Amino acid sequence: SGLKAAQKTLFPLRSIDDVVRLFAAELGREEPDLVLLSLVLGFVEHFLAVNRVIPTNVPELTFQPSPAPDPPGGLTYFPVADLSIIAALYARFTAQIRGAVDLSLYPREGGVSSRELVKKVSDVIWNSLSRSYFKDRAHIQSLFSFITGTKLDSSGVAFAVVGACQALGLRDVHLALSEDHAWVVFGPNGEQTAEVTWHGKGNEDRRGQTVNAGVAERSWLYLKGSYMRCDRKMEVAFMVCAINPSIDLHTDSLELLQLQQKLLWLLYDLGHLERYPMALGNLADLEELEPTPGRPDPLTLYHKGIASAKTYYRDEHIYPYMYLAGYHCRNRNVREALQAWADTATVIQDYNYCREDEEIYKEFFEVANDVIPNLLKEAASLLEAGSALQDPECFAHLLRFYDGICKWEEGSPTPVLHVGWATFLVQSLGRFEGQVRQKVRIVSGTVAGTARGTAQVPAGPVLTFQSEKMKGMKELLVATKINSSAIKLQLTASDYTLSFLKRQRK
Repeated sequence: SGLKAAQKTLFPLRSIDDVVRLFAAELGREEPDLVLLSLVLGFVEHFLAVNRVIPTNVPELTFQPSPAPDPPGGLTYFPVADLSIIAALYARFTAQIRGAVDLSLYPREGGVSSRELVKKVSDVIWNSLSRSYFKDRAHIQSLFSFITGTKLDSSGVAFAVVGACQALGLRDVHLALSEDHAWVVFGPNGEQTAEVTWHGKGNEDRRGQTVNAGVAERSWLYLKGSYMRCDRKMEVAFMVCAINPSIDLHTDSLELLQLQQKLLWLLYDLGHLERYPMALGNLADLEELEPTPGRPDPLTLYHKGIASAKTYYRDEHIYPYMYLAGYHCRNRNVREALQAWADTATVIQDYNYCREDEEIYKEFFEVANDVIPNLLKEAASLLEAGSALQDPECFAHLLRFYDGICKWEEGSPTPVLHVGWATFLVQSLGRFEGQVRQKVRIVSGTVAGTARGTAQVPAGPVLTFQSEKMKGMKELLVATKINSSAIKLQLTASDYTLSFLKRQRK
């Protein structure tokens, strides 16, 4: 088809504000052009982060200078996204897709695409790209990468399928997002799902399949069915969060940061981040790096993220709580950090650890074994050298945190806790004096619910464990003497109920 005239006249883009304008315009439509926006984002990220050296051998390429930030001062050069280049890339991508699929062969009765169609488009992309199989590569998430070097990362593939479908007028094909995976949803009620990309290694054979098995097995990868079903607006939010300001391991592009930041505020003001917890979290991190005059504080944004997850996703997301806890950790608010992690543990306790949940495992491991120990160790110095370590609450949160992780392990095909965890649990316990640890009351319930007629409640922060392991050692944890050996042992390792339920009834 080509670019509409209203689209061609937004170019050239000479600044961060110009890019923001392109997005505003596109966000103003019923069907914002995902291909055009991704190409632009990839193009700009390429010269700002991937290869910053101004090519003097290339004339068509121009660079718009503007004042750098002060006090540093100087000049910063922005890569001018020329219409001739962007339109070329846009035509190339559109050509590949349109020529590859014959919409004549596909009868879409109603505004609904068939699974065969989606798999066809999926296949077109899959056979076009080339993976960086042996090497982790950054900046290959955009369609700019796809159409230029052919490279595409995991989630980049999923996005490309949706962009491709839109380029064919498949208005019902949307991106599905978990916290570490992406697929496609389509059809009536947008209730059909198709895997289009890979996760981990040796799992390419999953493409084409439905997502049910993943949802059913309760892996974190599929969020127990509470994953994100995007619309066009959220898909724009996705590609914006997908911007990677990293130039190297320890260096970031200021403009990519500012661009991402301004773009997320645009999306916020329009109400498109309402159902996007990680995006809210992303914005908070940026507001923490470079606060913007007049905008809500990070703490407020993180809480919006958790609110979104609770409202729209049955409070089944982990990261929103992880983000908050990270903030409190970075500012030495121990009680707050501990509480947020406790909350995080509470959400994960109802999942089942699978080999493809490695990403969220790493995070928990790092919290229990690195971040918490250091925080507790730090607090110990503030004590003896003249407090969290003297508050039964914080010790309860700690216990609740481990309880959830233990609960997570139950019913999981793969063991979670090992020697590496036990060592630090023991060390973390000790950091609390028996006097404090004993003020916490561990106990099971005796009576369910409360009566009324007024309200009658049947009978130190009382605590109740959900996991087998944590209550199996309720006594040890509270003793004045930490039985290091015992704890480390426990921390690692029938229609009865039905027929019983009858006996209570008959």
